[PDB]
Amino acid sequence: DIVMTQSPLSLAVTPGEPASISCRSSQTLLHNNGYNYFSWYLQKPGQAPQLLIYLGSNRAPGVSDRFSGSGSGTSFTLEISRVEAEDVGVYYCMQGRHTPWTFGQGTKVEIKRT
Amino acid sequence: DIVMTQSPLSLAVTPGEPASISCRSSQTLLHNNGYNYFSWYLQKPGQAPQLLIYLGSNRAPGVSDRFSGSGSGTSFTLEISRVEAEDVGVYYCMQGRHTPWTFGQGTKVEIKRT
Amino acid sequence: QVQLVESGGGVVQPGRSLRLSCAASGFNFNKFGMHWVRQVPGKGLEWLTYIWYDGSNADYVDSVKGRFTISRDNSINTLYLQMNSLRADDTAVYFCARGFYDSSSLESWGQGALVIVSSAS
Amino acid sequence: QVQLVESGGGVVQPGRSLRLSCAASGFNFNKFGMHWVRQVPGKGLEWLTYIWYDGSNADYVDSVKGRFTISRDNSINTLYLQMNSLRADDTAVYFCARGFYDSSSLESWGQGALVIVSSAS
Amino acid sequence: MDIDPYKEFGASVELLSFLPSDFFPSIRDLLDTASALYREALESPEHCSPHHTALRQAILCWGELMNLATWVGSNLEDPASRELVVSYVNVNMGLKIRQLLWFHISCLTFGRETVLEYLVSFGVWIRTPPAYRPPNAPILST
Amino acid sequence: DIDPYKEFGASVELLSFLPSDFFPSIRDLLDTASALYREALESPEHCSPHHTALRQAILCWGELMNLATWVGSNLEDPASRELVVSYVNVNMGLKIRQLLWFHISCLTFGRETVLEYLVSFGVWIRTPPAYRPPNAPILST
Amino acid sequence: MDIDPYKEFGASVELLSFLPSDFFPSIRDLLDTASALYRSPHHTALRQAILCWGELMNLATWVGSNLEDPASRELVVSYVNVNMGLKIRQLLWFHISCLTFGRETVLEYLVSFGVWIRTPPAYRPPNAPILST
Amino acid sequence: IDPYKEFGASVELLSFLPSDFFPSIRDLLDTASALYREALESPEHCSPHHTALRQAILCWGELMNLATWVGSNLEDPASRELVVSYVNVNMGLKIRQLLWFHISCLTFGRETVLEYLVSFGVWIRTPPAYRPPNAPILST
Repeated sequence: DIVMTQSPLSLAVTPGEPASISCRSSQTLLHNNGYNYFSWYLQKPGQAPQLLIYLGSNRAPGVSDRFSGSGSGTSFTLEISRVEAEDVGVYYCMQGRHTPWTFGQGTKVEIKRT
Repeated sequence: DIVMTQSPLSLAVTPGEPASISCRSSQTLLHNNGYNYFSWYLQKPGQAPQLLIYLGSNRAPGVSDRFSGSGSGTSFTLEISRVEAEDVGVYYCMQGRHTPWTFGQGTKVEIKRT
Repeated sequence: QVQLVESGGGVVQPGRSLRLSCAASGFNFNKFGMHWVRQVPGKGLEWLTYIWYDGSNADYVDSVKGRFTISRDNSINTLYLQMNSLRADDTAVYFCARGFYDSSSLESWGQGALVIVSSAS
Repeated sequence: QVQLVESGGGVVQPGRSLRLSCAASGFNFNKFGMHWVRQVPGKGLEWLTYIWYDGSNADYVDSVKGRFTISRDNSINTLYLQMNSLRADDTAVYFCARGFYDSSSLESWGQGALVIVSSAS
Repeated sequence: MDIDPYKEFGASVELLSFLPSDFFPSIRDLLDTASALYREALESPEHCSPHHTALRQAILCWGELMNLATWVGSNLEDPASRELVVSYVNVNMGLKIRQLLWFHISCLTFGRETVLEYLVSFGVWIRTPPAYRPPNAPILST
Repeated sequence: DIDPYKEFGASVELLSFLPSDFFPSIRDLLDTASALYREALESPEHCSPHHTALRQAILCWGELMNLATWVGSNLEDPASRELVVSYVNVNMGLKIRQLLWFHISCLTFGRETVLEYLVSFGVWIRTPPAYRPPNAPILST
Repeated sequence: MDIDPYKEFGASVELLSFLPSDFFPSIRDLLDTASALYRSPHHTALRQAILCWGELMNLATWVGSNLEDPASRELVVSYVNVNMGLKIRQLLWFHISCLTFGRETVLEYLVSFGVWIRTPPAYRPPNAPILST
Repeated sequence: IDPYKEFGASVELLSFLPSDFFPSIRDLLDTASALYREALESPEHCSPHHTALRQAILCWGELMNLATWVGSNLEDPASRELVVSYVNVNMGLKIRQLLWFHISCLTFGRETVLEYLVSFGVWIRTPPAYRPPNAPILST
C-alpha cells in the first residue's frame, strides 16, 4: 500500500569525506508512542544483510559510530562522516507502520574513478 | 550359612516375548526397616557384572525399563517384558541379610533353535 | 548470538511444488515472530509474509496472496514455508529472519537458500 | 563414574604366596566399604571377604578362613589382599568392587585380574 | 514497610492469607453490589464514617488499572507483550483488590466482631479431617 | 516419670486413645499458632503455661527441621535418606502434633470443655462399631 | 463513577486542578518528607497512596526483569513513572500539606494562586506567593 | 521464636559465654533430678521454668530414643557412627544451655542469675596480661 522512495540512486564518494543519502515515505510514521518506525539496512555481495539504524534514530548494537542519522515524519537522511574502504555496498530503507511491509529501491556506493 | 536357590536353570526365549525367572532363599529377608535385601545382577562374557535391580524392587540407575521385578519375603521373580538381541547372558541373585554373603547358582539365556 | 541454518533448497522441475526448511535455535521461539525475505537477481529485497507467535493470524502480499502458506511447530522450533503454483518469476534465493526491536525491523538474518526452476538438467 | 584399575596379576609358582593390587580413585574411600569377588571357570560368582571403613572389623568365609587377610591404607586410598598357602583350587580371576545401595549390593565393579598357578612355563 | 491497611482496623494481613485465594468472589459482582446498595453513601460528601474513605480509595486503584489496560490495548503492537501484560494487570494483581473490597463490604453490613469470628471459625473449619467436622460449611448469613 | 498433661488434669492415655487421623497437619497447627496468637506469643505475661508449651514446641520442631535439612545435604547414598526422613517426619512428629493440638485447643476453649470432650470421645470409641452411633462427637463451641 | 478524593474533604477538583502541572514537586523527595514527618481518615488515605506507589514500583521492577523484548520496557516504564505519577504527586501533596498548616490555611492559598496566574505577566507582581508558616 | 525472652534475657546476652565453658550433660541431669525431684512432683502450677525443664527433659528423652533406634538398625557402620557422634556432640548444646539456665535460676534467684550473666562477660573481654586470675562463679 505504501509507496517507498529513495534518492540519489548512486553516489560515489572519495573516502575520508562525508556523504548523505535521503529516503522518503508517503504516509506519516509518527505513532502515538512518539516513535517513528523506519529502518536502515546494509547489504554486501555474497553476504546476508546487516542492520544500520534502528527505530529511526538509534544505532543498532555493535555498529560503528561512523554512521549516523536523524529525522522525523516523512523525511529522513543517512549520514556517514568518514568513508572507509569496507563501506562499499548497497543500502536500503524499509517501512513498518502498517502491514504489509514495503522496501525501497536501493542505493549503491562506489569510488569515483579518475 | 544361607542356602541359595535358583530356577529354572535354562530358559531360551523367542525375542519379543515376555519371560520370568525365579530365585528363592531359605531365611526371610524382611528387616525391621520394611526393606528386603535381595539383588539382581547381569553378567556378560568377557565383561564385568552389571546391576539389574536394587533393594528388591527398585531399578538400578541407568537400567532400561524393559526389566522389572517384585516380590517379598522368601519369593522373588525377575520379569523381562521384551527380549532384545543384546539381552543374552547369565543372571545371578544374591543375599545380604546376614554375613557371610552367598550367591546363587546362575541362569543363562539363549535363543531357541529351529 | 543466535545461529539459523536453512535446508531443502535446490532445483525443482516446473509445475510441481516444493517446501523449504528453516530451523532456529538459541533463543525463545515462542516469544518472537518470524519473517520471509526474497531476492531475485537484479532487484532488491521484497517482503512476502509473516506469522505471529500464536500463529492464529497471518498476512500476505498481493503477488503471492492465496498461493503460499506459512506455519510453525513450536514443539521442535522449526519454521515452514509451503510453495504451490510456482512460476518463472519465483526463481529467487529465500531468507528467513527475526525481528525484535519492538516488532519493527529484522535483527538476525539467516544464510538463505536459492530456489531455481527450469526444464534442463 | 568411578574407575578402578587392578594390578599385580599373573602366574605364580606353586607353594609360594602372592599379593594383588587394586587401587581406586574418584570417590571418598574413607566413607565406603570394599569387597572381593572370585570366579574360577565353570562356576559362578563367590563371595570371599569384606572390610569396613575403619578396618577394625573383618569377616571371612570358611573356604579360606584363617589363610587370607585384607587391609587398607587410607593415606593412598589403595586396597590390599594377601594370599598365603595357595592351592590348585584357588586358580581364578579376582575382582574388587564397592557397594553403596545402603550397604547391600555391589555397585561398581573393577576390571579384575586373573591368577594362575602351575609348574610349567 | 509495615503498611497493613487492616492494622488500624483491628485485623491483620495474615488473617486474610489464612483462607484460600479461590474462595474469594470475582470483581464485577463486588462493583455491582457496591453501586446498588451504597451509591448515595459513597457519593455523599459528608465525613460519613470509617471504611467509607477506604472503599473510595480502593475503587480508584481498580479504575486506574482498567484505564491502563484500555490504554495499552491499542498500543503495544507486539501480540505476545500485549497478552502477557494485560493478563498480569487483570488476573494476578487484582487478588489484593478483591480481598480489600470483600473485607470492607462484609464489615459494613454484618458488623466487625461478626466478620472476625466468621474468619477465624472458617479458617479452623477448613483445616480438619473431612469426616470430623460438621457437614456444612459456615455461611456468613447475617 | 513425667506426666506432661498431669499439670492440667489429663493423662497420656486420654490422648493415646485418639487416632492419628483426628489430629490436623503440622502446617495447619503452625499457621494457626502464627496467625491467631502471635501478638501475645512474644509478649511477656504471667501464668499462661500453654504459651510456654507452644513456644518450646516450635523451637523443638524447628531444630528437627534443621536436622532433616542437614541429613539431606550430606549422606551421599540416597538409600538411608528415605528411612531417616520418614522416621523424623511421620513417626517422631506425631508427638508434636499431639501436643500442639492439645495446647491450641486448650487456649481457645479452656480446660472446662476439652476434658469432657476427651472423656466422651473415649466412651464413643471404646464400644464396637456395630452399636456405635452414626458419627463421632464434635467438640463444637 | 462519581469518585474523587477531594469532594469529601470540603475541596473541589477544580481548585486542585487549576494549578499547572509544573508547580507540583518530584516524587522521590515528597515520599521522603512524607515518611520522615508522618507515621481522621486522612492518615489512612496517605497509607493507601503509599501502598499504591510501592505496588507500582514492584510491578515496574518485575516487568523490567521479565519481558526480554527491549523496546516495550521504555514505554511501560515511562508511562508508569511520568504519566501515572502526576496525580499521585497531586494526591500526596494535597493530603500532606494540610497536616502542617491546617484546612483553611490551605484553601485560601489555592485560590490566591488562580488569581496570580490569571493576572497577565506584565501586570503580575514580581513576588512568588507562598503560604508560609 | 525467642528461647528465653520472658526471663529478662536475650540470645545475644548468652553469646558472651563461650560454648566450651559450659558443664557436661549428666551433671546437669543429676543436679536437677536429685535436688528438685520434689519440685517436679507437685500439683501447684507456677514458675513456668518448671514446665520448661519438663519440656527439656522430654526432648532429651526423645533424642536418646532416636539414638538407640539408629544404633539398632542402619548396619552401615560409617553412617551410624557419624549420626551417633553428631547427636551426642552437636545436638546437645541448646538443651544444655537451657538446663544451665533454669536449673540455675530456681536455685539462685533470678536477680543473682542476671548479675552473674552480665558480669561474666567482663572476664572474657579483659586481656590476659592484666586480667585477674580467677573468673566469677555463680556462688550463693
